[PDB]
Amino acid sequence: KTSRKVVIVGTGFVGTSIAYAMINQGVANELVLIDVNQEKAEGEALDLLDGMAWGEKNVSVWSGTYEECQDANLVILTAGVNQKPGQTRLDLVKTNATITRQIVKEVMASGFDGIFVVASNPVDILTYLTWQESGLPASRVVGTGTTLDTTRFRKEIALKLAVDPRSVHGYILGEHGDSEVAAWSHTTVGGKPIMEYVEKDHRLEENDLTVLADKVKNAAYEIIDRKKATYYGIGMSTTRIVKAILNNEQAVLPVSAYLNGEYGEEDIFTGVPSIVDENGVREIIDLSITPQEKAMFHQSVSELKAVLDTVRLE
Amino acid sequence: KTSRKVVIVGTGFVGTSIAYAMINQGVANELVLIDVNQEKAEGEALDLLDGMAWGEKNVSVWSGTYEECQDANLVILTAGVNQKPGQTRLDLVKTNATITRQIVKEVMASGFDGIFVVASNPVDILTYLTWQESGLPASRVVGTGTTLDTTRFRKEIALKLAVDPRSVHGYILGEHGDSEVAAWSHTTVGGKPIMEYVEKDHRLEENDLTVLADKVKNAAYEIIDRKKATYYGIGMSTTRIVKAILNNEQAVLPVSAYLNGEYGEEDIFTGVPSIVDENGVREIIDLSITPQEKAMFHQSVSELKAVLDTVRLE
Amino acid sequence: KTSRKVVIVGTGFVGTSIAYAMINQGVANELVLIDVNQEKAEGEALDLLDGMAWGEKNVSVWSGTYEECQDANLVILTAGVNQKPGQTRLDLVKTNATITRQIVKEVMASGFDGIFVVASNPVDILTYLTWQESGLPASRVVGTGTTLDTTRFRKEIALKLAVDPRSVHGYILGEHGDSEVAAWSHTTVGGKPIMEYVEKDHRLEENDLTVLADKVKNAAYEIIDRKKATYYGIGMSTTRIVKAILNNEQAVLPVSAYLNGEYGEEDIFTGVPSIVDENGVREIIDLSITPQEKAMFHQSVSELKAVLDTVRLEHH
Amino acid sequence: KTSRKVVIVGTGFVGTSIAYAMINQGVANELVLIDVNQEKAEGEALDLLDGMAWGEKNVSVWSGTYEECQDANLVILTAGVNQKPGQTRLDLVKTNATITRQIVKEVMASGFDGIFVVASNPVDILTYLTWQESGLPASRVVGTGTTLDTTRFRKEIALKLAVDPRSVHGYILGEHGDSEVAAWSHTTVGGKPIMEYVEKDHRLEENDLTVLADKVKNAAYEIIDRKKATYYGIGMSTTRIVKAILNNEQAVLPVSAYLNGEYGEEDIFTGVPSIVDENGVREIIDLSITPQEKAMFHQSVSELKAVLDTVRL
Ligand SMILES: NC(=O)c1ccc[n+]([C@@H]2O[C@H](COP(=O)([O-])OP(=O)(O)OC[C@H]3O[C@@H](n4cnc5c(N)ncnc54)[C@H](O)[C@@H]3O)[C@@H](O)[C@H]2O)c1
Ligand SMILES: NC(=O)c1ccc[n+]([C@@H]2O[C@H](COP(=O)([O-])OP(=O)(O)OC[C@H]3O[C@@H](n4cnc5c(N)ncnc54)[C@H](O)[C@@H]3O)[C@@H](O)[C@H]2O)c1
Ligand SMILES: NC(=O)c1ccc[n+]([C@@H]2O[C@H](COP(=O)([O-])OP(=O)(O)OC[C@H]3O[C@@H](n4cnc5c(N)ncnc54)[C@H](O)[C@@H]3O)[C@@H](O)[C@H]2O)c1
Ligand SMILES: NC(=O)c1ccc[n+]([C@@H]2O[C@H](COP(=O)([O-])OP(=O)(O)OC[C@H]3O[C@@H](n4cnc5c(N)ncnc54)[C@H](O)[C@@H]3O)[C@@H](O)[C@H]2O)c1
Ligand SMILES: O=P(O)(O)OC[C@H]1O[C@](O)(COP(=O)(O)O)[C@@H](O)[C@@H]1O
Ligand SMILES: O=P(O)(O)OC[C@H]1O[C@](O)(COP(=O)(O)O)[C@@H](O)[C@@H]1O
Repeated sequence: KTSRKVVIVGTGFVGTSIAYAMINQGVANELVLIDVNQEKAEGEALDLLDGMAWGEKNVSVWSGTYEECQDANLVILTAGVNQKPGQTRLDLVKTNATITRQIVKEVMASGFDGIFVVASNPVDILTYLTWQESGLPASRVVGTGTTLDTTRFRKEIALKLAVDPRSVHGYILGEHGDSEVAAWSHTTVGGKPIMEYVEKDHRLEENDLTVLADKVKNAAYEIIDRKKATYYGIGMSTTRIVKAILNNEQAVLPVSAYLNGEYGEEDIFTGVPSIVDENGVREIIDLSITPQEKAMFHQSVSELKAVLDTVRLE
Repeated sequence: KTSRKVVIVGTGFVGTSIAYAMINQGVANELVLIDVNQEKAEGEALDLLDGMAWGEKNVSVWSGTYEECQDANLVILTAGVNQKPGQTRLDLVKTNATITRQIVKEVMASGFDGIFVVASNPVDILTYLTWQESGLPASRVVGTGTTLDTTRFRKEIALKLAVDPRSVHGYILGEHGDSEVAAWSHTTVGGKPIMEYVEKDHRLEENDLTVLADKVKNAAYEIIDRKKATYYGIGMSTTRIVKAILNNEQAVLPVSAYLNGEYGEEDIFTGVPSIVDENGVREIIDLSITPQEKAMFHQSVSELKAVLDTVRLE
Repeated sequence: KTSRKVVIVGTGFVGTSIAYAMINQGVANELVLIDVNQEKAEGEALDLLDGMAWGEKNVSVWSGTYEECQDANLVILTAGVNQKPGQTRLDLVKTNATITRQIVKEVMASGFDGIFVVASNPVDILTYLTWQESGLPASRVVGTGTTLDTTRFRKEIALKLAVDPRSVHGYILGEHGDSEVAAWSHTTVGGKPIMEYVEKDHRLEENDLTVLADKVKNAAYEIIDRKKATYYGIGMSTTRIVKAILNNEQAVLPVSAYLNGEYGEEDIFTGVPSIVDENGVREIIDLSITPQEKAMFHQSVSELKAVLDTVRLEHH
Repeated sequence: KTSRKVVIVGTGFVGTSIAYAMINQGVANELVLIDVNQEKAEGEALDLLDGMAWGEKNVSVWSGTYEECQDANLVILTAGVNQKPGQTRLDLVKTNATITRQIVKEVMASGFDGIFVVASNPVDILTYLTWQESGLPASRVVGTGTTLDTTRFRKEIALKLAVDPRSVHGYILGEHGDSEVAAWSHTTVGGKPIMEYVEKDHRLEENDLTVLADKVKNAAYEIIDRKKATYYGIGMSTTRIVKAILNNEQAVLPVSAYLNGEYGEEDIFTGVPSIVDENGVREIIDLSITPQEKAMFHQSVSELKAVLDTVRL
């Protein structure tokens, strides 16, 4: 059986946007949608499958139970809940941590033995929990890490220099948030590193690097303020990841990888460039970032760890 | 200037789903988003452009004014209001008509000299008003017609026979509704006419054809019932039309075409197999459908004419 | 493992054209090239893999031994020899029959448990021998049948009507050659039967149908006369077949399928619309063609068996 | 008219491979094939169009005369000859130069007012001649430059590191040959510079970079040694360039761009990372390469000028 089967848990804005991006790109052969709200999951499957005759790939789409994970190649997790009046932000994390653990159990219980792709927030945390609960090797639990932040980073640079975003090569490291690292020292465009555009070409200036960096950090806020939520950007990032896994591409993507000394941190999943293939994450690419960039990464991972301890299971 | 520029007026579920489908399939090089709610339009443009680095094509996306329609290749109309508890189904058509008319006036005033793709409902009626208001040749105003019902029709057959939806060839003719015609006499799979499957192989029973036809007729209700609305099917159908035009494909699509005697009807836009190229609709394929199928088609157009008469400009 | 690996045996115009079509379409993830001419196979793999950085997919391409077939999903056969003076046109069929047969032996020896796609001519004949030698279910030995004739057929109709080839839906049935059947009774465009175009639309006339059917039958001669050989057309047909199998599309293609009564014939592989999936050919779609089209089909199959009996192995 | 028309002059292994790549990748809507041997051009048009029903896109393909260039968006030149017995390499260049100059004149005489993509070797030399003859802005004459050497350069690295070739980001600069520069200083994988792999991770040794550079420098010979000629690699490289122009991508490709100070050279077309859009080459990206690399680059551009001045108009 060469048929590729992907299960998407959670049929909200994110799950359905991922599914649609996958169908239009023709990435998988079978998409199973799972959601506590069975009617919603069915309504989505119906709608997503309607236009297939006009598509470039013949993808099967249907709503189902966890039994379907038994022979799935990979399971994408996006299921979660909203902020409820009467609960703190941490309360919410423990809630999504509980939900993610419940799902991970049902999935494993079906005899699933593929690869996990964690997209629900907070990704780094839930990725770590999925790892513990699943009992699977770290490399087979892939979080979305900083793929969205990285694509936004490239978008901003492309807009500034008027170049194809696919021609920008740089990354956003760490955990998504105020402490994410915009690794300018390791960002290039056509072979020319950003700091060369600055120092030697004088095409950009330090201030620009700061402005661009902030835009990435504030991207979710600007979007959420205008359309209530963000999901298209993440839909494409997740599909990119699934693509690299299913096609054993051995491509580099800044996903959530289990660190074991790289960047000077260990025992946590965070966003860093990594080689992705059919077995998950093969290895991390340890960039020799500047002391300022690394101190910012350390800080980023520190905050990550604080929260992780507040929910982590022994 | 080979860059293909498409403008999408209306940034709701339909317009953004068409945009997303286009981006992921890699159709068009420039997508301009326009909406009376300008903030929503920007939120969508920001979110839609965010993942372009992870895409298979470089598409520029941004929110703008009607002045962008000047050098645009084609404008997709999706704007309009939706049935509210406090109004009539005819009041709705009247409002959407007014909205579409005003929009077409702005577009034309921009200097736009391309092709119109009408996706907002009621499509056939609105397609007609866009034609009347633009002053353009009927072939330059292409409505989605029955592309959605047709891909739904093919889906149902695909599930029934366990074949590829794209390996099914037949159409839903006329106006979408309990009036639409399921052209069974001209539907084949792998060269075999449906009626051949019925009157020789006997794999299908007459009742099955009635059931499948009805599922196509209730598809939207089945979906709206579960997810408040439908948009993924139309996003793919519209993208298919846009792809055929931009690439001068000369392919057959059941879009809203101006009948001029075909099927025994005239002075009306409705869903029928048509050849689509870079100049819009070149011609209509006039299927020698059974007297029963034609009776239904006539009833579908009569209903269409009735409502239209209460809105026609002149 | 989700990595799709395909082996192409024989790196001539056809085999390399298929490889190039696959790379540019991004059909498989691993592409192994095998040829008796060791050096040629490597040279090809080198040139083919060279441009992968500018490709839309990351395909691994390399030349190897039949060992690679152990874990391959599909093995495409395109190996054979040309006409040798003093040799009969039938002697050649026997020669290629023993060549593909020997190859199938090597492949099965490696542990291969995938699907075969036979492209070397005569396709229906070699498909049969691969089935016999391989000892695999008929459904897992897929010959290109009339996919090439069918695509040419659609091209001619598309040219004549100024329509997208992908918008033409008809088939060429039987064995490629002087007896192939232009199944005009079951050919449509926009849902309209060609006969409706003729009889009711007066868009086409019976004479056109004859001229077009001959253009299909004489296509190879026409091209060979200008560029010595044909390979792009078949390259694209084989890739389509490959695409449908790996993706379990359940698509209809006129591949070489084992008949068991369909069309009134049995016990031979021949070109007919069939449902293709990840397990090869699932079932045949038996078209109720006219008696004239069926008489010609029967004729086509009869000549197929005549030659088949002069090379067929004793048992499967 | 949104239909994109491409004319390919020369229907040999290169021209036909490019057309096949474009068809399968679904680039362009009309492919016109022109060749002095009008029967061969017809035979290829027939064989190429034959499998369209099975394609991902609907591409029209036909053989024609230069009149087809009038409303063409892009014209690709692959026409040329190969060596013979006692024919100097300068003889080959001189004739392919006369052939290319004739062709361009025919194309321009047709009313053509689009972009030229020069894939016939010596590309840099012929690109310059095409530029001189046409009278079109230097930016509307795009040669394949080092796109092929660059994709080979990425392949070797990819093989060496076991990563996706599309994840490697480095370039070969100058003119193809023993003069070509393997700019290691500005090559990265996953954002990590090659020299970081050497100097810090130690995963790569100085020597390693030499072998690779040479595997790339000798790539052609190695292929011509086993299959008589090369075309699949150039077929894809050219399709990439064509796709970047037609879709106004603003992508960076090491095409043949008119230097005008960059890298310290001027009045010459050579391979350097440039930004490509619907108007051709918009600008060159002047990498700050190491003195060695720039010396090697200078060497390369110097040899090019020598030979150019012989057939230069
Ligand atoms: N990483 C990023 O860049 C990024 C960007 C945007 C959103 N997100 C995350 O995406 C997540 C999904 O929310 P959304 O935006 O898709 O809208 P959403 O909140 O409606 O999606 C949640 C869905 O999960 C389902 N669900 C909840 N609990 C369940 C359970 N126990 N089992 C099965 N299904 C259950 C709900 O019914 C709901 O449909 C959010 O938590 C958000 O933080 C991440
Ligand atoms: N043809 C089909 O098969 C099909 C299927 C489903 C829906 N539709 C139609 O497509 C249309 C899309 O709307 P929707 O479904 O996304 O609901 P929606 O509320 O999500 O989108 C409606 C958008 O139209 C915009 N709009 C309203 N008036 C406007 C004006 N005067 N100028 C500019 N923009 C304006 C609104 O701001 C809103 O964002 C609807 O009218 C719907 O009935 C068609
Ligand atoms: N079914 C169709 O529609 C269709 C159309 C065109 C061509 N074809 C067939 O495709 C086949 C391709 O042959 P070609 O055109 O590439 O000629 P070719 O000489 O270019 O390729 C033949 C290759 O087979 C290899 N070979 C021969 N014997 C071998 C063996 N025992 N093991 C491994 N390799 C060996 C040779 O080294 C040679 O490179 C032809 O036989 C032709 O009849 C089929
Ligand atoms: N850039 C690269 O990667 C690369 C690779 C190999 C060869 N080349 C060089 O570029 C050219 C590529 O052609 P090829 O390798 O396919 O060899 P080829 O013989 O297969 O193709 C050459 C074609 O040019 C045509 N031609 C010759 N003179 C012409 C004229 N006056 N008008 C129109 N057409 C004409 C011939 O008919 C022939 O079909 C060769 O001259 C070769 O030296 C470049
Ligand atoms: O810009 P280059 O170096 O020529 O390589 C282009 C490649 O860059 C990419 O954007 C990937 O770059 P990254 O490895 O940084 O993610 C691909 O989409 C594309 O194939
Ligand atoms: O022309 P239709 O009926 O709209 O369907 C178009 C389909 O026809 C195809 O060309 C397949 O035709 P066939 O089933 O006859 O082989 C597909 O490429 C495409 O999805």
